[PDB]
Amino acid sequence: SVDDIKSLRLITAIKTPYLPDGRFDLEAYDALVNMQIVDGAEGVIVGGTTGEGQLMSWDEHIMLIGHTVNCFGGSIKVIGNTGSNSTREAIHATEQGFAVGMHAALHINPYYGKTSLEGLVSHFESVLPMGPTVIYNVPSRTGQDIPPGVIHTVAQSANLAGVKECVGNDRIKQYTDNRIVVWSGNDDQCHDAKWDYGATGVISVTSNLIPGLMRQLLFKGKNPSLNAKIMPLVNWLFEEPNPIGLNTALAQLGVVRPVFRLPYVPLPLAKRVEFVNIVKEIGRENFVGEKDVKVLDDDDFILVGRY
Amino acid sequence: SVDDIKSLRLITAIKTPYLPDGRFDLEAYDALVNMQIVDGAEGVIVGGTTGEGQLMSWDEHIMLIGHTVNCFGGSIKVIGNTGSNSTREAIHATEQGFAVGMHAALHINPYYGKTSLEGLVSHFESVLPMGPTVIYNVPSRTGQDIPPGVIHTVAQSANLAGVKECVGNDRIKQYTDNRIVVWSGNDDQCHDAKWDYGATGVISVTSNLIPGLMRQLLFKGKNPSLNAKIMPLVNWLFEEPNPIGLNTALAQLGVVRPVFRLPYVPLPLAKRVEFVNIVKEIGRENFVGEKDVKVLDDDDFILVGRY
Amino acid sequence: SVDDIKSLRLITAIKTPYLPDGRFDLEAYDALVNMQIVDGAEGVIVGGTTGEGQLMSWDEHIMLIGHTVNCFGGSIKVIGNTGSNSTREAIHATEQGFAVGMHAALHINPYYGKTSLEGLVSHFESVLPMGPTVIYNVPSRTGQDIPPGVIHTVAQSANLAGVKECVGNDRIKQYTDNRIVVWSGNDDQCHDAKWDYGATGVISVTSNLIPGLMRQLLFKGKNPSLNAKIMPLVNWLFEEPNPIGLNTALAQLGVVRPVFRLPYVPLPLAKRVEFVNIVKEIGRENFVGEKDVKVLDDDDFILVGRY
Amino acid sequence: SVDDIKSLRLITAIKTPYLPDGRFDLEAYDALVNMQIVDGAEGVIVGGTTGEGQLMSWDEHIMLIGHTVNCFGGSIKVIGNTGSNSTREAIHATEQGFAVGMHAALHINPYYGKTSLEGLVSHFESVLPMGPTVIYNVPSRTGQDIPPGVIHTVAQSANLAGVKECVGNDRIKQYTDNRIVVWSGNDDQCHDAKWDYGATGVISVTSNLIPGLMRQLLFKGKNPSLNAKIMPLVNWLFEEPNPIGLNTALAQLGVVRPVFRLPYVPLPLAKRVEFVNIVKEIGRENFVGEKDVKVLDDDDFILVGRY
Ligand SMILES: [Br-]
Ligand SMILES: [Br-]
Ligand SMILES: [Br-]
Ligand SMILES: [Br-]
Ligand SMILES: [Br-]
Ligand SMILES: [Br-]
Ligand SMILES: [Br-]
Ligand SMILES: [Br-]
Ligand SMILES: [Cl-]
Ligand SMILES: [Cl-]
Ligand SMILES: [Cl-]
Ligand SMILES: [Cl-]
Ligand SMILES: [Cl-]
Repeated sequence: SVDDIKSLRLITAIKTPYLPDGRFDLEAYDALVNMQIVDGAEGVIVGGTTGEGQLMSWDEHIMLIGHTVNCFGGSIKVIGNTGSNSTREAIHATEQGFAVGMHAALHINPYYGKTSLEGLVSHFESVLPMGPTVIYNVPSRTGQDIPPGVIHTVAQSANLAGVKECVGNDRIKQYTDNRIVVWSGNDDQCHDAKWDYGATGVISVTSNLIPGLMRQLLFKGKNPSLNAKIMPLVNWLFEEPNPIGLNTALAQLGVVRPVFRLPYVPLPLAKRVEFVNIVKEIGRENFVGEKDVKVLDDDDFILVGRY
Repeated sequence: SVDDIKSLRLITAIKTPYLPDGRFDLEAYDALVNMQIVDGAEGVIVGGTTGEGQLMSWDEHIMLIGHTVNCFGGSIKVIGNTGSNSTREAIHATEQGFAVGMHAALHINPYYGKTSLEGLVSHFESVLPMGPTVIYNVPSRTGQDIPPGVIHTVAQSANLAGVKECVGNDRIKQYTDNRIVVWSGNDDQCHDAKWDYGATGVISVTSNLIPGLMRQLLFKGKNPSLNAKIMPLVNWLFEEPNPIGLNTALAQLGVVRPVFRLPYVPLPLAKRVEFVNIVKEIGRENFVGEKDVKVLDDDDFILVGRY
Repeated sequence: SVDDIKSLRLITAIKTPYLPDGRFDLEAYDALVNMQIVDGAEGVIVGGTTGEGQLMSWDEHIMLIGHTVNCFGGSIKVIGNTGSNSTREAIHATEQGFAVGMHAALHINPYYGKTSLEGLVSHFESVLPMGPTVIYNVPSRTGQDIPPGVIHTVAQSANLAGVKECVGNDRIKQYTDNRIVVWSGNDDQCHDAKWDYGATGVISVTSNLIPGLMRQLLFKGKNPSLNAKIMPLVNWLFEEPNPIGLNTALAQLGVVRPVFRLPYVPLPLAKRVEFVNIVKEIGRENFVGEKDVKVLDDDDFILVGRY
Repeated sequence: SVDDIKSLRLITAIKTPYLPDGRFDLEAYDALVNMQIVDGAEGVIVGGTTGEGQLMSWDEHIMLIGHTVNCFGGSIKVIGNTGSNSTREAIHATEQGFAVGMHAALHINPYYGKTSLEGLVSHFESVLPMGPTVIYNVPSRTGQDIPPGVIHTVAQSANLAGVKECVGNDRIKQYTDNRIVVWSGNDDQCHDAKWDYGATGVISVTSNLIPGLMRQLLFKGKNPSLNAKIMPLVNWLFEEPNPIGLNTALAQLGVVRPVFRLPYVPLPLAKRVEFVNIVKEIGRENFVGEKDVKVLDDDDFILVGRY
């Protein structure tokens, strides 16, 4: 149901952990989703940008979606990132994603191979009939800012749940004033988006590391001292493009193996020493996992190009 | 060999024509490549941005690369667009592309799922050893500008042929002053890139339509009036994201079927009328094909989502 | 659990129904699985020989498996047919199959590209660790009778549930006397198999049509007259290779569309007239669906090659 | 043309060699094909049963086809095994194969998921329009003997080059007496097929090892003692299902790496010792490669399940 999605506040763009040979680490993955559920995350994006969907083959991706529904579908909402810059792929991945039982679809606009505003309408209308859909706007990554007019055109579909919006709180307000549910895509803006700009919540990267704190941040009420306290973490996580920092942090925490699928590559030593201090400053207990945080040696990391 | 690639002036990023069901129209494609050859185009990019590589499955792409080499490899240089935002795909497509006898690879930086500068080097160094390589910078599309420092780092490989640069002529000059071969990726800039900024040539969209005229611009010396003559065609070609304009124009010229793979959608009626006038002004004899240019009506066009 | 699969008695090799363009018709499929549940079937093979697994791409197949698990997993055992003549495919299909929550895998011996008995052991040991496994012997189709020595060798794995045996009741006896669970894969034999030869049950084609009668046959005691009654149906079902008859019969009953993926093709008119009389003799009320059975015209059937 | 294929007398079903990680070893492959050309083989089957087409993903397969055409097409006829038990795959693989320039297609009848005789005609008629076709009958592997009637039905197409026939010389004679070109697919029968039953040639496994000797058997009249001389090699090659013996023999000769894709596993030590004697008796100079034949130890062999 659409309204079940519209009412979600904390959705995690869950990271996809790997085995040393590059394959998904499903044991680690399950542990990750369990810690999300425990600390009150209400949804997960499967193979989003943070989940490195762009580096998956489709059978892996659909497997991971079906897996998450199968294991956790009764505790958390499952949102498959089945979007693509290719309409054919979007169509195919969306209908199969829904068939294995995902609750909603995340659809970005075609990136790289940008299309016209007419083309966008055609693209979204190809997948909107399939079920609850969250449209995903991230111009910094795609090359194209989806204008409000396009969002209003396709909002005629009952199946539009809302927008994962990344251009900023000004855009969110443009939408939330006009009866369109929005989740902030930026962790450094999402407190204000929720409390001041009418966002329903966040689709979050940082909730991978501190789900409990991100829950407190969105559920209880305004709280700038909590927002300020997590900000040094948030900044560290985005000095290089996401999910490079997240990947690096989760491995320092022991919850995932220090394995990267290329083109991503871990943060250097100096940055890794820094994270240890950010953890110490915020308190290890707020971070996922139980293991003492490590700095890790350069030689600990495994980069995979062929898998 | 790298020097054979370094000397090419006119490279056409060839359009990929479709059958009504959405499969490749090899009959129309073959005729397109021959018309490139007749008018002195020196190389082709297979499945580039213009060629809609982004919408192809890999079997189809490798097929088209091998087809092009088999039928035309003796008369024209074949450069497979085997780049990707995924290193695994880039590695895999590039070695398979070379195995079927392509002459060079075009490699963009990872788009959408952007990586760090360190990751860029890792990405590029995974494929440079395989053969002659052209690195492709188009930050409008990718969201990441490849810094000259990165280009200079990877230029330690003897397999770097040069750069398809899209940021502008001033960037081109930064490279050409420093021993780096550059092809302009901007038709509205390529005349001046060649004569004022040290560029070796162009990797062209517009040459799909007027290959003879583009050749003249790079081969004969500064010609401000020929350059001014093509400008209205170029401006038309890029009013919407390439290859929408090109796809539309080739259908109007009757050299391809009016079949579009989504998310692309033809230019509207008014622009199509405009194109008939543009052809008139420049002269029909300068455009590919023999058939009278048509406006085409809306319902002539076939939009393919499932293929 | 392995013991759970071992205690299954009535398992249906469910047919895979299609839409006019050759894609899976999930609406029809869901209704077929429900009718199996209502008349007591305890498990289903998904994409078996009868389910035309041979004609699926793996994305489609894992989708179907995950769909069946998601919709029916709590009411019925889902056995994914993840075997292949390629160990790589078998490995990959099986692990993905279990990850989306299938209860067991069906594993044939490599067919067409036959391997040595040693190769057979290597192949089965590649997949047995992954979960509960039914080994499928059908030398009339594979070209290779799996010898009991091989079965006894691989039976060292705690994950071997049993054998889907197609050679005959005397083979079955060899196994059941020696503590190996067996399901007959021959409908014309399965009654004797279960009552006289120790078979735990059947993996059935005919239950697709008359699940209630197949249940009665296997559950309520030795019944020579009931067995004799179904035999005209069973014989008709296998005049041409299965599932040609079943596909035809289900269309005639109106429970699936008259759509065939090639290389399969429907039974001719005279045979379809014959099916109407078999239905009248057994009684329409014993067959899946509510609609009057039809002969159907030759022109009703759609044959799909490209999908 | 079709006639160009019909006059071919010695065709090799070339082995596909692998690198330690399971990928194609194009360097070894190129040496194998070169050796075939040197000793007068006039065509190759690419990815046949002997070439382990059944273990290949389609992209590496079309790659290998396109590679063989690009590198050797001027010197040898390239026949892609694009046949399948799935008509969709057969259609798809065949046209893509011809697109990259293969000279003919090898087409088997659907194995394992066997179809009706009407089904077979449908299946073959989907691919016969694409290019010169060789129909492949080997019921010991398919479970279905293609009857003469089906061949005569499909022979109405001018694109039927002929039949690769494995059932025996008597079958060959029913065809050759009725204007249909045949290649024997049995090395132990091919001498007599040619000289006594009107076969045009062989499509050979054994020519992978001793191409010159096979040439002599087929181009130089009856020679029962040359024929008897090769027979112990042929018997050794087929004691376990082909290509297990050939893969083993080629490793021993050092012209390929001792690498197997599962389910295939090498012949045991005793047979390897036996091969060394077979080589001594026939004479090393007749076999491919210059290196001294080795026994090889169990330890040397690499079995790949995941690639
Ligand atoms: Br590790
Ligand atoms: Br462009
Ligand atoms: Br058309
Ligand atoms: Br009962
Ligand atoms: Br229908
Ligand atoms: Br009735
Ligand atoms: Br080796
Ligand atoms: Br020797
Ligand atoms: Cl953004
Ligand atoms: Cl600049
Ligand atoms: Cl059997
Ligand atoms: Cl027996
Ligand atoms: Cl045979």
